[PDB]
Amino acid sequence: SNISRQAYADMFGPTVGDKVRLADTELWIEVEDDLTTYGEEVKFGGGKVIRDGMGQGQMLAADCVDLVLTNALIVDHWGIVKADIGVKDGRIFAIGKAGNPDIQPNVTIPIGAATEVIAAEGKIVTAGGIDTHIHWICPQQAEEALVSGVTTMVGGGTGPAAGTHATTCTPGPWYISRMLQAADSLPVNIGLLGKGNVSQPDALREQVAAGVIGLKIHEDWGATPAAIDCALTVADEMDIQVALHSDTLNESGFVEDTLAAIGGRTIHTFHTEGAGGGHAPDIITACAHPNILPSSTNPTLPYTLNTIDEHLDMLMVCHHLDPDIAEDVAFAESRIRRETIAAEDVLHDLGAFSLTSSDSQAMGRVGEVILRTWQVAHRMKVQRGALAEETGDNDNFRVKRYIAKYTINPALTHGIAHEVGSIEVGKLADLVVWSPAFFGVKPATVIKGGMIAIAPMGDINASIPTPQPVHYRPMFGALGSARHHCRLTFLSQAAAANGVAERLNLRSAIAVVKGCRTVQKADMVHNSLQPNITVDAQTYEVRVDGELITSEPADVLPMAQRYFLF
Amino acid sequence: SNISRQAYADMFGPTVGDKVRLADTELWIEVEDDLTTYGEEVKFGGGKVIRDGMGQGQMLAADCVDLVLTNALIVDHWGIVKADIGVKDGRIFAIGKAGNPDIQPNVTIPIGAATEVIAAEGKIVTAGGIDTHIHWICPQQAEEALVSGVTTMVGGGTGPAAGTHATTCTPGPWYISRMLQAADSLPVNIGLLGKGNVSQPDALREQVAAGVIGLKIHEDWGATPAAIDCALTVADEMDIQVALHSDTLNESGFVEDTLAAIGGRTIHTFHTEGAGGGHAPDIITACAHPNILPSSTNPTLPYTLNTIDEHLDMLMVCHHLDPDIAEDVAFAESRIRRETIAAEDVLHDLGAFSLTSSDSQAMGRVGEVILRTWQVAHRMKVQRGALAEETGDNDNFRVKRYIAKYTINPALTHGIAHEVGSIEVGKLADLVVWSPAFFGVKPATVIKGGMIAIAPMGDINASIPTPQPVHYRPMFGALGSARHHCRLTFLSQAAAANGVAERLNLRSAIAVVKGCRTVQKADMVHNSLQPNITVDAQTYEVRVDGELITSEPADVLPMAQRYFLF
Amino acid sequence: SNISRQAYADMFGPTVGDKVRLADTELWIEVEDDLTTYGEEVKFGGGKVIRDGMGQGQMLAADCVDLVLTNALIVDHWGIVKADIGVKDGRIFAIGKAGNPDIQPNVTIPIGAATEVIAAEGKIVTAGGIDTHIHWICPQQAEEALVSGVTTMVGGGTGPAAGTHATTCTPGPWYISRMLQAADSLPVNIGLLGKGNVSQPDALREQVAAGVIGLKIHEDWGATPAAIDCALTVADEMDIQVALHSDTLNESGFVEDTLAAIGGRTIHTFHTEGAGGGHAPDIITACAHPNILPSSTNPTLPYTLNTIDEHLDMLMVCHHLDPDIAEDVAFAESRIRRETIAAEDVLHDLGAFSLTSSDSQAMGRVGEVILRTWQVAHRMKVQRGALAEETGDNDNFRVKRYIAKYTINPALTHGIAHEVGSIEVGKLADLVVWSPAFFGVKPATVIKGGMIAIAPMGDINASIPTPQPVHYRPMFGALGSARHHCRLTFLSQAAAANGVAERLNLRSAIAVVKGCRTVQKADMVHNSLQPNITVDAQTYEVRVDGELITSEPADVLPMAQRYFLF
Amino acid sequence: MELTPREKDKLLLFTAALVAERRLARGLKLNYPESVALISAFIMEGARDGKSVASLMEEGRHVLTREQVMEGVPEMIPDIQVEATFPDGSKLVTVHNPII
Amino acid sequence: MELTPREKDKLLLFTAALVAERRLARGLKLNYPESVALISAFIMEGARDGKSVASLMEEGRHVLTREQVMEGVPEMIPDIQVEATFPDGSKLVTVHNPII
Amino acid sequence: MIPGEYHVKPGQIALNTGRATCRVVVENHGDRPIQVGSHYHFAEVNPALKFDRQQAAGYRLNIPAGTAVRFEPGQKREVELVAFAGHRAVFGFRGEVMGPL
Ligand code: NI
Ligand code: NI
Ligand code: NI
Ligand code: NI
Ligand code: NI
Ligand code: NI
Repeated sequence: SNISRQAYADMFGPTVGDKVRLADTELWIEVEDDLTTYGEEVKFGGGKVIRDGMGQGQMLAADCVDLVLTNALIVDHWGIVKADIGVKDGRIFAIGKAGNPDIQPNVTIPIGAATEVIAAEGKIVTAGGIDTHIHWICPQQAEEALVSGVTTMVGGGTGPAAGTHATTCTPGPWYISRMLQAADSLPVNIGLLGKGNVSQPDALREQVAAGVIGLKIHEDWGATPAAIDCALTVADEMDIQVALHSDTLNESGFVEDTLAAIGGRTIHTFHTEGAGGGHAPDIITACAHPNILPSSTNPTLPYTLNTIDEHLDMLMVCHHLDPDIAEDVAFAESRIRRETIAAEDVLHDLGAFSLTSSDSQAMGRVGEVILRTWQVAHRMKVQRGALAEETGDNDNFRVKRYIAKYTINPALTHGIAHEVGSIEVGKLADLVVWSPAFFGVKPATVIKGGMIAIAPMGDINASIPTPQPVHYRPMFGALGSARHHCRLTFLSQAAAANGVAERLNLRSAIAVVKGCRTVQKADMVHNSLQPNITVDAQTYEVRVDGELITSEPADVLPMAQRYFLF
Repeated sequence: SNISRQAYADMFGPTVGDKVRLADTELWIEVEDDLTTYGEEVKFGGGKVIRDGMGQGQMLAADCVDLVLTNALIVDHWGIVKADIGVKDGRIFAIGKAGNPDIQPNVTIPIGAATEVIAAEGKIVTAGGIDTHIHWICPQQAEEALVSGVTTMVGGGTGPAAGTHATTCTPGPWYISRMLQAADSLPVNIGLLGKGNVSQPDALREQVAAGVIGLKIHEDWGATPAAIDCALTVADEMDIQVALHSDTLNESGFVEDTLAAIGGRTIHTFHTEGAGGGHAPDIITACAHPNILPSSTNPTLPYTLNTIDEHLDMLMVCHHLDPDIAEDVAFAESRIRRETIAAEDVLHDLGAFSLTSSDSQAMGRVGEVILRTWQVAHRMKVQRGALAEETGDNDNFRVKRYIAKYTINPALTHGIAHEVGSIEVGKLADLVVWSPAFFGVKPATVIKGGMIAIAPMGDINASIPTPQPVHYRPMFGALGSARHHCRLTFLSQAAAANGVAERLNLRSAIAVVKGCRTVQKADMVHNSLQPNITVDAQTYEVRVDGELITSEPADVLPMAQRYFLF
Repeated sequence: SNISRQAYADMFGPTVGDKVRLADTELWIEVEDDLTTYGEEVKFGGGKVIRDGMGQGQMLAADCVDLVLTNALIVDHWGIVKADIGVKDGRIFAIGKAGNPDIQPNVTIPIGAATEVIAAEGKIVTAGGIDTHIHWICPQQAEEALVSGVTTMVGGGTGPAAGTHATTCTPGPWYISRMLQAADSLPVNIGLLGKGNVSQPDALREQVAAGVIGLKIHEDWGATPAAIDCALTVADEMDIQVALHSDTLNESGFVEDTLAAIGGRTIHTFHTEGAGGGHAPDIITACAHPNILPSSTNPTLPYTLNTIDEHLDMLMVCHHLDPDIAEDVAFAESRIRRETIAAEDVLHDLGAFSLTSSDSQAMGRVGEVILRTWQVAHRMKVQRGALAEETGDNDNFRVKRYIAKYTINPALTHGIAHEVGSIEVGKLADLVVWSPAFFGVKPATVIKGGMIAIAPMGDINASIPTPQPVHYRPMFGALGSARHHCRLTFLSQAAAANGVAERLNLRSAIAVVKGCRTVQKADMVHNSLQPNITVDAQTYEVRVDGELITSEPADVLPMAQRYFLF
Repeated sequence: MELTPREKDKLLLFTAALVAERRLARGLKLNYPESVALISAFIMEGARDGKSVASLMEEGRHVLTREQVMEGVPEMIPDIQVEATFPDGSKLVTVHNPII
Repeated sequence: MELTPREKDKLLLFTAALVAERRLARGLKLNYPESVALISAFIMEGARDGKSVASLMEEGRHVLTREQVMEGVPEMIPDIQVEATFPDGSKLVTVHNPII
Repeated sequence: MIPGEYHVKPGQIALNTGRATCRVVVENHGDRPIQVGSHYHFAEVNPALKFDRQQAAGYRLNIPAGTAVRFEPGQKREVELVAFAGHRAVFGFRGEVMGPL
């Protein structure tokens, strides 16, 4: 028959042309496409469509999907579209029209007796986030990150030890083996980084052969041209990524010397703005190069009224610095600069910075990577208006550019994009369901490997799952063997070949990294700008093509006090 | 010598002729028999009886029990007796007189060096409850159920997904395999139900071969005569049980059509009263048939002042119904009827309804199956007086009739009575110890497979286990490998033969279901009445043999505000 | 150059000659030695020493340590010294000078790329405590004990059952096997005790062959001369330890009869003072013998104003005694004696009592063994002044004498000193890091097998690990497989040979006990006094060489209200 | 006390409500979690007092007004649900559009 | 409410502070854990009110004096740190030598 | 400002376009209510509903997906049907076709 658009949205979620506000921000998305056939939408419930002979077919398990997310509004780097999502064998099967081919038209995702149903009408579905700057200080970080919508965590550490408090390094074969075993207990995909600070290649090769998927070069262990060159040489032969935290003290040289040591080889620069570490005061100029994949850590995102005040002390504790030792404090005002902090936000909006990460418990907030990324997008819309790439009266392009920062780009940078990072067929089904009013803040459902791993859950003894108190609790996908089957432990190609998994008796699924040396700035989705950027040695002013790059500090931010109890 | 009866009770618990009040209800049990030899009771403690050469013997482990529960007051469908209980190899060894044959008379349960002791004098001991209507919405339900005294949970689900919120179905081979693996992490015996709504037999056979012990037919997936017939045909060939939630909408026919589709084949009817689902308004008439094993879900037990008010909204949320969609709300007053709700209580008292269950988080309370069953018995005694079967001035018969509802009858209905369901030799030692003042509300000890799995526990750092705060905490029987050894995962005969346990690498003990097609209404212990029941299409009045069946709503109930903090 | 001593201490911790106060007690330790080379100390952090080519070398993993604890102040039975500690393969590698041999002098502990760093400057490092009197009433005791600084727990039990509430016994092959499996889930080294009360040797041999590392003789199961002799005969042939709780009632004889039954064979006497159990009123005289290894349980340590008042009721609950039964209460004033309670403190100060333990939840506090031991040392310094063995103006000797009570002596007594008990090369790396202000009360870090297992941890989402709320949370060393690799399950030589580990499929590392029959009072470090002690049958007065031994009850104690929230 | 998991869970709701209660007292406009906790706790105490489900479904809509909460908060709470032990056992109270 | 793990963790800090608050009210000299909880909770409420980080770093040093706490307590707390949601998101407040 | 608000553009959606439809007068002859779903094979509904079953063969209700039409006892009403598509194979319901058509 006919139905009004409003009633249609209330029933099946918005359709082509309808706009939706992201949480309490000023960002609006608009449905670009709808893959359904009007009047043939699948809906679950008493007397609804998904029933035997109707929206459910007679096919065997091999011929239908295991899980279907109905009427989902997908927000990914490739589009903002309405569609059903099919999940089979823990992987994304199809993005199309679900139903029963026996009586319905254009069915691409068959529903049968073996099909579970998740109702996503009115919800936004995204890929799980990927944080590539984790300090394994405590195991509790995994739950915190999972609840925020991050499903993959890459970093290093052995626990609350000085080395880990300061750097993302899991030092040596023994600790690497131990952390690989401990990883099976965590509900997120994991990959470890070893200590790359050494001028003897074999010491690095052992670590890669032991299982790390990358090497962290950190100034606390000596970020010298010799160490840097050594790590990159081994990286080039083993196809692993290098993450850099350069020489802030300019002890071995300036940024141009570090860049020279790198010599055009692929490298991921951590907290490229510098507050989290790096040549003072111009490490930010690194984003101008083609071999550099730049990321930001979150405490500086976005620039607000309390940012500076807060940073001065946070620096000390992380890096084991002494507030009484003049030299330990003199490089505070050299590391914390309003000028670069303000510029960073703009550089993200332009696509010069391609990734966002946490820097968990070491000048970073593990549960705020997604949240802060959206706060930057909001503040940039507010201050700079629409991007040159926008089309139509929506913020669709700005949304694709920013979502790519914590999803596909991190995946590409660390050689795991063949497994995760986006909602594309064949990829692991790490999905996150959001109610529009809580987008980026509190997820409705977090799916890992095809099983719900965590979700808000009300009174266990209640007659329904909705009564208070509702708080995040672990689900079946986070339990024992089901967990192992739904998570991945990433290994280096060498470790995989050496039989590390069998020797350590790892229980989870194994994935191998590849393509870490071949990625470059141009490969970063919607974030490939290589600006002609300069930093004034005296004033610290950031300039691109001579024009001053800056922004104003926010007094109030969305996705803040309206959602949190504390 | 001689001892007064009162002092004797204070020391060894009540004996023949003594009566005990069940919690704060009006139900009184009377000790029917005592298997001890007066003056030869075993008691543990400093200077007590169970000591080398005295109440403890010189036999090897193979010749004595592992655990003895001394001076227990057993309440089971077969009797209310005083006796010692012997447990060996995780199973009930004997119900008799424990001690040392060397110096004591009539010892049937030998105590040796290898014997642990649990003092049950003054306590009531019962079999663990069995809930056959679980929606696996969250893993936390298992702890909640265990604390209440339920040791076996049968149902289906994959977590907090729409399909599971509404129905007890673990859809397909992949989800079944995943849930079978996750089950090893839970401290209760578990058996899964698959989605039985399909008209193609092979789609059902795959699920049974994958591991389910039953098939759930639910109207939300289409409870048509075709689907029903299909599920029963496969059930008949694979020896698994079918659980039904019929067509409330009368879309494919009325109750008589569904009954016709069933065609005299064995089937378990869920929430037979109808509020939880089923042909409006007469699904309750199903309890009149010999092939129907009827059960109630708990929110309607017993009929109280707030029952109706509460139900109207609970319905909506569970089944994904729209309060704005007239058709979604019109069938509220058709599903919630004071008339049938009131009759249900009486039908239970008469033995027409044979089981009680929860319907966990989908119009049911997981931790209130036992509690509510006793509340119904109380209210029925209060309103209807003694049952025709009572003998003596006690409620012994009414107690055996009601305890059977959540113990042996559920076990018989699902083909697991050879393993659990009652305190009989050879059965798994799933026992629950209760202090009389907290009977049915808060257990003193919950034993799984011969090991305590959960119990109230005080200050961990205290000098004794009794100081506050005392709350339920997991014990050794709920830990890792000890847990696997003390729980059972029930499989279908086909799954067991196919080597499903070895392929999924399941760690727990395996039990297989059998005898699901041969059980009938007449086999339900103390609950085999097949009444000539009718429901008036207009008035909804329930009549048995023409007489009106009804009851009055309770304003206050026992086992309520006197025991709970919230 | 030159640096003042004060500034030096603030940077690298105290050095030779500097004194440090233990928490808020009156005990002062003085650094006896410093193994560093002034100006060559290793320090970690930005711009610090441990960096490539500097304090970190070019060696492979096999040639450097996995973990280094820098600038630690070691407090062990052998000395109070300043040094770096090297840990390799989960064991203590060396106590010396860490660094890079390439540019630094006297390096004995090489630091390479494979080396993690824990900064211990300003902290006191000790071996993990060992509690040999655990009642396994609940699994939660392990976390409580670990947080206090105890890394090994020896005892028996099956959970909250009467037998375990009263005695440290894991009765028989089945329960022993079950507890051995459950032990893999706990983050502490564990060894079980079986029920030794039987007069048939084979019943004991089975238990030892099943896996216990000792046998508990308890009066609640009959501590008769026959049972005692039987247990010791088997102990002598299987090289396991016997723990005794003698006949308080003097039912089979007096203390001299029990001593006669023992016949000069090695035995560990539990709560030798008697309040926790033993011949009334003179079980304390046992500490005079060479074959007796005496220990105290903690509620009587030290003698304070509320000790007596508290004990009268605690006794009842533990041993299942009846306050109405005169005989059950008459032996209260016979068991609780101010005279022996006061003497115990002095006997510890003199070295007559060699061990301290808890008696967890059965007249003892699991998290207070270390805490109370230091409170006794404090009270003894206050009342008796310096020990005859002290040298210099410090309490160094008294500190070595008391630390040995909960570390090396328990290890020697139970045949596990080859694995744990002290900071010596080749021993398992179970270490505890303490800030001087919280010594003995709240640890800064608890290391098990070379991995941090528990530590105080602040806001998980914070930018650093220090923000509130800070409370103890499990770390990677307490997770799944990493845990198995970092803990030990002690087996008897027979169990190890019988393949018990493989049959039960135990996952943790296995250690075997040996040397239980050969240890004697003279082997107890700094606690080998065999005094000529007597107890007056009427007055209960304790006398050594005729002189009265006594002390005064404390009204206030350190390590109490200044540190605890409740 | 023998507190079951559900009783301990409700202690979390109670404590969350103590937080909101104090903030409202200071005169702040409550946020989302504060509003839900405040109204939920109110209902639990109502059941403890013995009020009926029907009464609470009504009374629960008069705890907080639109001017005592932050912008957008009323729309983020189309309803509030909580169960508690009434004299006649556990029952569910659903309050539709609690903030007006 | 959809409480995340970090929000539930802070409920522990809040409750710990309710304990100290009552004891101080009775006139007791607070101990170590009580002092930390009391001052920490104060700061969280400051952020809720909208006070700046800079203001709180100062105000936090005037919650408890040396005469309201037990001996040695001021020296056991060289600083106090806590994060809370300010109008501009999560921020860290560090109070140096809070007790003087 | 309303967090997550929609800005639905005004208008209407035409459902099941380009498909054969037919109207049928239906009467509930039973004594209990009958509610029929959008995708249910109309020709196989509850036998108490009287209508031309022959005309409703291979058809379903032409109403938005997931909604229903209720028929109280004795109720008579004209409904509009729309033909099944896909393979046009009916399986299930009352088992009257179990195949193509
Ligand atoms: Ni860094
Ligand atoms: Ni970092
Ligand atoms: Ni149902
Ligand atoms: Ni149900
Ligand atoms: Ni004892
Ligand atoms: Ni003991």
